Amino acid sequence: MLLPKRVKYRRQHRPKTTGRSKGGNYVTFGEFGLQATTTSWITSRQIESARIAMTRYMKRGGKVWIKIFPHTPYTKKPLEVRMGAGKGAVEGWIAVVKPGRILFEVAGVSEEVAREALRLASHKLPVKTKFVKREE
Amino acid sequence: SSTKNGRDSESKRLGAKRADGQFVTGGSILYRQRGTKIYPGENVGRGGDDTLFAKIDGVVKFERKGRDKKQVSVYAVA
Amino acid sequence: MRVNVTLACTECGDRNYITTKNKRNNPERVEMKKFCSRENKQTLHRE
RNA sequence: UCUGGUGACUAUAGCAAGGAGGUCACACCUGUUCCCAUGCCGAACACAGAAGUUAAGCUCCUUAGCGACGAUGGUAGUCAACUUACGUUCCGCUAGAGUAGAACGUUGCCAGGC
RNA sequence: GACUGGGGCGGUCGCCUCCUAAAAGGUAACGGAGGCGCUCAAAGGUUCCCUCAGAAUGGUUGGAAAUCAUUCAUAGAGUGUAAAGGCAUAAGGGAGCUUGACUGCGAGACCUACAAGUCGAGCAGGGUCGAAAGACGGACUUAGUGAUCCGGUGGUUCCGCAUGGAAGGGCCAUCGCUCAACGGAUAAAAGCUACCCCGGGGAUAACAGGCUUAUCUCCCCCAAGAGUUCACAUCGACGGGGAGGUUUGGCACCUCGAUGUCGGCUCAUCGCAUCCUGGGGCUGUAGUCGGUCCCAAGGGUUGGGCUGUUCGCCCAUUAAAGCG
RNA sequence: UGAGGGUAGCGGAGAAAUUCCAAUCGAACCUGGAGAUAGCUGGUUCUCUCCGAAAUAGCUUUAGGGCUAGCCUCAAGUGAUGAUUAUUGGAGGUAGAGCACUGUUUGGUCAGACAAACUCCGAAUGCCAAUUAAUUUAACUUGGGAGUCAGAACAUGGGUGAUAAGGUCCGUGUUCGAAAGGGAAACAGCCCAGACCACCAGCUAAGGUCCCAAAAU
Ligand SMILES: [Mg+2]
Ligand SMILES: [Mg+2]
Repeated sequence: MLLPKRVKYRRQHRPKTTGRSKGGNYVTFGEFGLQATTTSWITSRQIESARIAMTRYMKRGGKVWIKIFPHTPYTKKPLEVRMGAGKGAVEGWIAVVKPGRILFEVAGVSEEVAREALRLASHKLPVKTKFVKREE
Repeated sequence: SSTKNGRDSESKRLGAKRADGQFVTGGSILYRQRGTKIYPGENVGRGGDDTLFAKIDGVVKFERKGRDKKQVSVYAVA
Repeated sequence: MRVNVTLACTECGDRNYITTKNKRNNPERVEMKKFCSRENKQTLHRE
């Protein structure tokens, strides 16, 4: 469960989601990556589920680096309430991606093993990804 | 539930009152500010509450002097 | 306690200033001297 | 030009390692007889001055490692226009931040003695 | 008393600084986050000098942060009190003398519906520190507060109802407020109405229509695993994608000179996401029975006890006792 | 149960229900003060000509009301002070980008990331000016008379809600409000375009060319 220890403010505005990625476009540690091509929030439960899926098919014979972290919290009010009179408590934590940003990296495993190992994690993430190797 | 918030001070109109190049008179207010964002120069007097104003009547210039510091001068003949 | 007082000149009997003092830090009467109106001089002042 | 005072352009002047020099001067340095000085101390600020030395300071020179300065070219944005509902597209202006090349070991004013 | 995503209940009402505020000023919500209703006789004026946090090394080890010295520091401390802008020009840190925490003013401008608020060079009267030029009418800056009327106190070169005095009024100087609902109705104020009555409004609620789909009902993708081995007979974790518009809701657009509200009788009628019957495909289907999934709306779909019942639970059947 | 009588509206009577007192009783009926009062509803009668708004701010025992300011109108007076680009100067910290600071953060001082209340930096536009040139025709001052203080969709920067609503609350622009006409099958707000009246003439915009239905099977 990925969350920061302390944040300076608990209720923040919603992040902007149009354009193209600021930075973090290239594989820099590993050898094979998973860059998204559509913009969405990812809410830190769907990274616990796409990390373990990569871990099992690799037989723990390589390393896994996740390159995103949910910094921004998002709110919600309970069911059957009227509008206004405040702003709701923190439900969970989101992280914004934009098309180009590498999500996951692998290293220490073959190519034809890792290509069928990243497909088991893109079906638990909302965005449409593809399989990018290192800059040569 | 409730909110503990709201509750703001209204405003204090706080910026440049005259512009670079025009004839200001003998007591015109040239800047309102907190602290000294822009220093007093020559023929310009820094007032109390730091609102710098002109002394002799002439043109104004906003001119730079340091790395990150600025000053306001007033020159006589127009 | 901080209670405002009202000064008075001695050679001429007329109140002409106001101040505030702290009753703990100065229990005794304040004895400054300031400009007066009737004499154009600076005599004493005392509550 | 070459030394010192003294303001300006104000890291392209800086910071750090090396190397050279000294009656012309600036310093370093010895002193408490007094004006003057420590909330402890001639260390300092004063004050007296045959002598003692370039060692550090300041002064000159070179090496671009650090800081500062920085194009052209392209991208991100975006005022206007035209379709459009798509985490939009195409066309016309302007033009960033980062990054490469590079400039760079200061350019000058005025009185006083060489 | 008013605001109020109907009213009530809870909350809040004025001033100060930041953010949303869209690179000038301005700018809303029951949007996000903090303070204020004071304190200083030196923490004010002026003059002369000093520069900080921490880090690291050493020693009565007071962890090197009690105190003690050296380096390194670029502002990472401090500035009465919140936060923003600002400054080692110091606006920060220590000493001596000191009352400018002055009387009469004020060209100009900022700001603003009005009332108010803010900055002010310079000119005179008296002073203070400094050798002098000069600086000083409160505090590094902005919050620390409240119209009028009425009464109290000190002054006065002003009137004083025939004349002389007086009681009274006048101007100048100060005092009485959680009037805090803070531009303050009055010196003085709480409830009930289903016994209710007039003026209004779909400007504003309850029922139904409408938009939306978090909830609700079904449908699906990836697949770890349960099933002797065996992901897919069957079940489908952790996560992702939609359709329907029946539930509980959100918005207040239509109707307050009437849209008047639950279940069962009477009589219908339509949808397919099919309970029965008709035709197939897999099956962990031997045979009888079953389980799932696809095409299929032609007809059919019981009689009672208990509840106002919606759901529901039970009794006897039946080919079946379908959901909207 | 008949007959004759008594109690009267701040009042009578009540085996008690706000029950009855001339078809009406949480306080009867009739004339008078009285044409009570109403910030709330309905209504308000002849014709042409010119200009033509607002639904916002501040305070309110205020929130569907009022007063001043804003926007329109008629008359007087000063008389280029109004607008638009071009060149020029300057104030300021958004979008973007970057971690030098304040917090966040993954893998071994090095590599990478995040930010409404972070900034070594920082546009495009906007804003204030010069009294400089070019095209245009407004603008301030004093006085007479009202209106308005319920705004709506669409586009584009953001808040709140669920990157929900034809939701609600602010900034800038347009149309409806107060606007007919052609188009979108029908449809105040979308796209083209502003009707002085007449004509059985002409060229075009948005959109269209088989037929209904004008124009290319
Ligand atoms: Mg004035
Ligand atoms: Mg005024």
